[PDB]
Formats: sequence, C-alpha cells, structure tokens
Amino acid sequence: TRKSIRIGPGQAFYATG
Amino acid sequence: EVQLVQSGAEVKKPGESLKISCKASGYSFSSYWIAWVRQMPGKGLEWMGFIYPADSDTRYSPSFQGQGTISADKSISTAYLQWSSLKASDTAMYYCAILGFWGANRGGGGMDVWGQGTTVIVSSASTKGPSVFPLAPSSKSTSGGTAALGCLVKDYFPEPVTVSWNSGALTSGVHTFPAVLQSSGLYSLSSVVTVPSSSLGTQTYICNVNHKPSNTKVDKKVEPKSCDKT
Amino acid sequence: SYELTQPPSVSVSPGQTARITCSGDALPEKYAYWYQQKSGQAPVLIIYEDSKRPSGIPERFSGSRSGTMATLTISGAQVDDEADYYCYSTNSGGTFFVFGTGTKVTVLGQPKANPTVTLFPPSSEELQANKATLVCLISDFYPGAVTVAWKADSSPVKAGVETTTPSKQSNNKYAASSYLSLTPEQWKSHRSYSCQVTHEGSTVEKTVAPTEC
Repeated sequence: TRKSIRIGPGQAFYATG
Repeated sequence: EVQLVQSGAEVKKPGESLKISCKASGYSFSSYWIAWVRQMPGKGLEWMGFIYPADSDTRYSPSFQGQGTISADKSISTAYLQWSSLKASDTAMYYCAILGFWGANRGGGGMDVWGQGTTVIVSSASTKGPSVFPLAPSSKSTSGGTAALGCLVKDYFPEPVTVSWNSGALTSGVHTFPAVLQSSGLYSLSSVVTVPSSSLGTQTYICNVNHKPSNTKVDKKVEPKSCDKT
Repeated sequence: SYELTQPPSVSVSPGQTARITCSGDALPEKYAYWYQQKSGQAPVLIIYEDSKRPSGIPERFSGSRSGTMATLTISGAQVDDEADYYCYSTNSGGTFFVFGTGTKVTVLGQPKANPTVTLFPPSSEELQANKATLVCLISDFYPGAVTVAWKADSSPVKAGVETTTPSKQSNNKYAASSYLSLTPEQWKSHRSYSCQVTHEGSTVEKTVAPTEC
C-alpha cells in the first residue's frame, strides 16, 4: 500500500489502508 | 528532480476569492499525500490538512475544517488551496509539502519535500504611496560627535519601499529599518543616517524614497530644526 | 484540540549541547518528528519517527521519545544551527497532524552588545498633516532581543504603540524600531514622552518634549 501512513508503533493514520 | 513549485505572491481584499497552486514534478503525483501548512507573519507552523491525489481523500485539522478547501488535479499534477471569501486573518505564508518521499521515511509521516511558499496578504487597504517626513537632527552640540537624522516613510501599501540618501552618494552611517504595520492597514518605516554633528549646517541631506507598487518617488531634504540655533 | 507544548526559547554557546522538549498526552503511542526552520526559509525535516535522521542531516542532531515527551538534542551546537525548531505528531485518534508551538534556539556567536537608541519627536510637517509619530530607533544590540516601554509625563503608555521584532543587521548585531502614534492634540498637551529600551542589564532611555527643542 502506498497510501498508508505510519503514525506510531503498530498504528496507521485513520482510514489510509 | 523531485520538486513542488508554488504560485506567486498574492494581495487581496477581504471577501474576495483566491486559489493558490502547488505544481508537482519528477515523481508519481498520485502516490504521495500533499499537505498544506500555514504560517502567519512571525508565528508558528500550522498543519491545515492534506490530500491523497489518487482518490482525492482529503483531511483537515478541526480548526481548519471549512477554512480553506484543499483539492488536486492529478491530470496536471497540481494540488490547490482556495478560499471563496478571504479574511484578513488569512494573511500568511502557505507551504505545500510531500509526505514520506525519501528513504525509510517512505510510508511515514515526515514531510520531506517542500514548496517554496506562497505569500498571501489579505487587507482592506488600497495601494497608496507614502508621505515622507523629515526626522530633524538634534539641536544639541556634541564636541564633536555625531547626530542622527532621517526620514519617516509613512502610511504606504503594499510593501516594499526602497530608500537611499543623496542619490546613493551617501551610504556609510545609513540605516533603514524594517516596516511596521498599523491597525489602519498601512505600513511605515524609517531610514536614519548618522553623520558628524559638525557637518550639519554644511552638508546637504536628501532621502530618496521609491514606492514601486504606487509608482511614487519622493525626494526630501532633511535640515536642522528651526528652534535649533546651531 | 490536541496541542504539543515546547519551551519558546533555548540558548547555547557554540560547542554546547542544546535540548528541545515537546510534550503532549498522545505522544506515548505516536511518533514525534522534528523540523528546523531558518529565518527566511521553508522548514526542513531533520528527525522522523522519534530518532531517525534523513540523509544529509548532520549526526549532531538526535531525537528520542518517552511517555508524554519527545526531545531533540543538538550536540556541539554550531552558529548555523540557530533556527526555529518545531516538533510534530498526530492526535491520539490519528485523524490529524499538529505542530508544536516552536522553540527558538539561539546560538551565542558573538559578544553581548548594548543598543544605541535614537528618539525623534513628530515633525511640524507631520503635525500639519493632522498626525503625530514618535519614532524610537534601536540598533547594534546582541543578542537579538529587547523590550520597549513608552511613557507620557512619566506614566506608561500602551495604546498607539507598534514595535518591530529584532532584525539582523549586516554586522550581525540586531536592530529594532518602535512607533508611538498620537493625535497632534495629545502631543501638544503633554510635556514629556520617553522611549525606554531594556536589554539584559542595561536600560537606555530617551525623552522628547513638545515645548523643548
């Protein structure tokens, strides 16, 4: 996925999957 | 070369609409989030929101929701920020930036490619040349030190003005200060030169003020005060 | 809404270590990022995911995060490291990013210098234009911070004051200016106006009067 954003350990920015 | 190029400086009035642009090149525009950052004069960075150009997924911080619309046109690799009704408080530098372009920051939240910024001024003021007032050197004798003399360049809009002395023939001791902005919406600044207090009654001092946006030029001679019995 | 707190001012001498903190209640689970912004320039990413430097960023910049605090450390501070530094992170819900309030890092690269102060009264020409401006010009000071207070007949005046932030001169000392805006009536009715400039341990005061020359 190119849209996903890592924002913390084991966590992505909301709805970026 | 990976690059974001922003549109040019803008001066607008409250109530007017404005759309500023961020042109991407050198990479796949659809695949990276583009963010917009506001910086009001002398203040900190504020994250307004961002957009993923592939599907135009757009998010705003709560205080910026409805305060400026972010969009993108991937057919010309351009992201936008726009207002339908500008406010004076929209006065700011605006940056666009790509998220996660380089190295292990890819897939991450670091903004690592930045546009050069777009300055936006929103003001109810209309264009106006300055009034130039002489700032007369003190009457006091110095034995034999210096005196400060200058020109007050008052109530102009927009920036900038340039100032010179004796048609550029006087440079040492010359000091031109940055502008202040009054609640009237007009700017003022001062330019001062420090000279031998002995040369007062002798030398001629003339400030040359140029305000291009209003096509105004003013030359003003600055002499000792009348009450100055020298 | 979510905010990240930073001290506004940190000062160091060249070669010393500067530490810049960033605090927020979502930081225990969210990465911190750091941006450097020099005067006149766009921000630059210097740290991402707490501790990682992009290539080209000098190793003297390091970062960490623990609980509600993230820290940017500048070891062996250089004169060119003087800049604003902003932390950056998401809220706990991961629905927006925010910048910290910013820390100005001052690197003391020259000796202290006290300001020269010049105060001009309104010209009779300006008075005739139905306006009045006292102009207080401040120059050759270091470091780049001063406080300006205006007085009328020895009482504090706050209305009508506009002061510029310090700006770097060619000689690397600083300048600033402060304006007191009055009606010609106010100017003529008082007997003294003073501009008082404070810097470190020095106060410089200049005074003008409508009835004196």
